Amino acid sequence: VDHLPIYDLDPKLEEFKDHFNYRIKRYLDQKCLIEKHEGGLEEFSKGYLKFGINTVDGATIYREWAPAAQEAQLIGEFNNWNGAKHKMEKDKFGIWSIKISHVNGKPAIPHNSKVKFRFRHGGGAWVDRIPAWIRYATFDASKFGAPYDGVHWDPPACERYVFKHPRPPKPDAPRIYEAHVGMSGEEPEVSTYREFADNVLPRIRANNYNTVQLMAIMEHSYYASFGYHVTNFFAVSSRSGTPEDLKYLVDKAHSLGLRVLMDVVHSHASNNVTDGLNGYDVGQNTHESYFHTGDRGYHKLWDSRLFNYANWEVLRFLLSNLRYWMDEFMFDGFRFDGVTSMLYHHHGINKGFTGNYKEYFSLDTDVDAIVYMMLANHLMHKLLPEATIVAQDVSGMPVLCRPVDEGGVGFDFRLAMAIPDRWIDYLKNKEDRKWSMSEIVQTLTNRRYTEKCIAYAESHDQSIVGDKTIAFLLMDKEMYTGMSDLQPASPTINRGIALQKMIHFITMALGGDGYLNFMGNEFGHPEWIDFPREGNNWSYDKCRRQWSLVDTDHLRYKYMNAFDQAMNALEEEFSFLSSSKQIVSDMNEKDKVIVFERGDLVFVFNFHPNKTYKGYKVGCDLPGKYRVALDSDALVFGGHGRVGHDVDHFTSPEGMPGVPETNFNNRPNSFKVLSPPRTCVAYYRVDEDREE
Ligand SMILES: OC[C@H]1O[C@H](O[C@H]2[C@H](O)[C@@H](O)[C@@H](O[C@H]3[C@H](O)[C@@H](O)[C@@H](O[C@H]4[C@H](O)[C@@H](O)[C@@H](O[C@H]5[C@H](O)[C@@H](O)[C@@H](O)O[C@@H]5CO)O[C@@H]4CO)O[C@@H]3CO)O[C@@H]2CO)[C@H](O)[C@@H](O)[C@@H]1O
Ligand SMILES: OC[C@H]1O[C@@H](O)[C@H](O)[C@@H](O)[C@@H]1O
Ligand SMILES: OC[C@H]1O[C@@H](O)[C@H](O)[C@@H](O)[C@@H]1O
Repeated sequence: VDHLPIYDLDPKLEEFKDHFNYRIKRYLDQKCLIEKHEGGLEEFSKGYLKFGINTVDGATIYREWAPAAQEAQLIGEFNNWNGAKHKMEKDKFGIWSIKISHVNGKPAIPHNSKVKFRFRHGGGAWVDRIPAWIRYATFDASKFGAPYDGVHWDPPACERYVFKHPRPPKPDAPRIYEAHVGMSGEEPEVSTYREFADNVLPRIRANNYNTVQLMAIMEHSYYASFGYHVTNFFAVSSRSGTPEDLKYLVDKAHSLGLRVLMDVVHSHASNNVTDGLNGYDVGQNTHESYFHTGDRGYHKLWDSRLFNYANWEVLRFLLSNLRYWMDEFMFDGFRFDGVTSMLYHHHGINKGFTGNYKEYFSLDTDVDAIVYMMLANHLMHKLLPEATIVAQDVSGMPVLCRPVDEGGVGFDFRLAMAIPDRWIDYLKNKEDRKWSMSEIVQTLTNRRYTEKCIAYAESHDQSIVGDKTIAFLLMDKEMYTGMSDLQPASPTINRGIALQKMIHFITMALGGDGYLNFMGNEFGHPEWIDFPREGNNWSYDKCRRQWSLVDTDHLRYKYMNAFDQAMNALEEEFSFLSSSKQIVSDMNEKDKVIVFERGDLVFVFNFHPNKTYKGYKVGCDLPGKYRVALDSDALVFGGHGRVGHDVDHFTSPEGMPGVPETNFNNRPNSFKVLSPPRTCVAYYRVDEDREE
């Protein structure tokens, strides 16, 4: 009776038909109910025009869901923090409301003034909270541990940002520049949305990225959380600027041809009771709360309150949050962070995913959370058909990244989160000689090909666990004095620069259907990321980006950046990230050489410390004439210039089409190359005919 298009793609799935039937029934029932009673998902997600503070027909309306409160008032600067004349009334659903008429022809609550939701739980003292739907919240940055104020953000026309540029088209493959605004300046301080837009966005575009993953936008009280512990879900993080400054940022990005994705954190809320959503739990039943209660509401998770995703008002909140970011700020999509935590009641904490599908589909699978994400993905692709929604999920759950209507969760891409640990282990523990070519290839190629992933050698992940950059692992403190272009570099610096290029490149080429690079790592930025904390004396010295290093001409950082720039350009030209054509023809363990085919390019990697292989035979698909497409040993990338960019490499027949016995490394043709130690070279077939 029931068959799902996902079963066609992966046979092992139908073994869990009972689990999927329930999941789909739950999703369809909830959608059906939203459609009948709320006008469908698109209309249901317009919640921010109804909750929080909105201006209508010459009046101001403020709504706040708080079923547990018995009395409620709006307090603020506008009424001198006395709500005796701004008492709200409760409807049958525990939604509090008030209509405040304009005073002197102008809105009763001035733009940029402070407000709080005032309520009492049971005959005692008033409790004052920042509205759940507030759009801006500020704090005195001079004071340590300073509480936030809810700010009514409703600029006059002359101070409302006006979008001047359209959204770029969906790229064939995302080349993502992962970024954090506060730490994006060279100065030891919290940097701004405007500085980022004006000084960093052009760097991103000059490097041929097509997407920015913008982290730490949703308001968070704890700077060192990297945005992961959200307090005010509708508020643009105020330490870096206003909501209008962020609108300027997204628009500037679009003008450079860059798509912008935002980090969406719906896996939890901060447990910060004085500033955030968690202040709305006063001990009621979960049905009248954002969150589960008892163990279910936290599971011993640090700084975390867990959503009851089955709650109607919780769905309205989160789904509207998504529309808010897309509509108001022109984002081109999102990354849902903490998806591993949402998918399972054990949040995958000490798991442990060997590949037994029972680990994915059992009573531990969170249906409430999955239904939410399906509704979210259906919504988002309807609001913006060209949207890209990335899941951050370490578990690698099947059909996470298949269309909702096929029976999947609806995400476009997963992150290949296992990749960096390979390079990290190798760089810490295994001598160059002991590096396995097959083990590298396995890490990169072991993925699901029915779904798309974004590959990266390193990101903000490794930073939050306190790991060192690939560059510093390679070169350490030598980088501070050994990066001069004026004098020849030491063997170990030469070594690091080459491997940095090779690691990034093979990860891009073999790693997946998209690429990601964290701010600074494109040019092998030294040191590491460390937020101001008591243990570093509140120093910003490692909470910044040293742009000077890549900008100064007498240093060698430029060479890694130029290579990163060219690596991305190569992908723009040849489109190999969007190609299913992937063939690893040679994994030479003795010589330390990897050879593979991705798209129309032939890649040769020599990880050997010293040996130059001359006349190295490499398999290829089409016969003809081959030239250097991209070569890491080029002088422009700080190489030795040993490989010739103009030299022809003609092909030899090797058996016949489709007969694996006669073929060379399973390939129907072959050609020869020069391969110096620690180089990576891609090759393309010169088009003949063409001209002439
Ligand atoms: O069908 C007749 C009905 O139609 C209209 O109601 C519809 C609403 O307009 C529509 O929004 C939707 O209702 C949602 C509701 O918006 C949402 O808030 C949620 O309601 C929850 C509350 O969130 C929750 O706090 C709790 O509320 C009460 C509880 O009912 C009561 O038992 C007691 O304990 O106090 C609590 C707090 O004060 O539970 C409710 C109900 O689960 O979910 C609703 C959907 O179930 O759909 C409505 C139906 O179409 C009209 O507005 C209404 O006047 C008509 O009677
Ligand atoms: O919540 C209860 C449901 O959980 C799902 O994970 C299971 O697949 C169903 O069999 C079960 O009825
Ligand atoms: O509890 C809310 C508090 O907000 C603060 O900004 C004010 O100093 C107090 O007047 C008020 O009591």
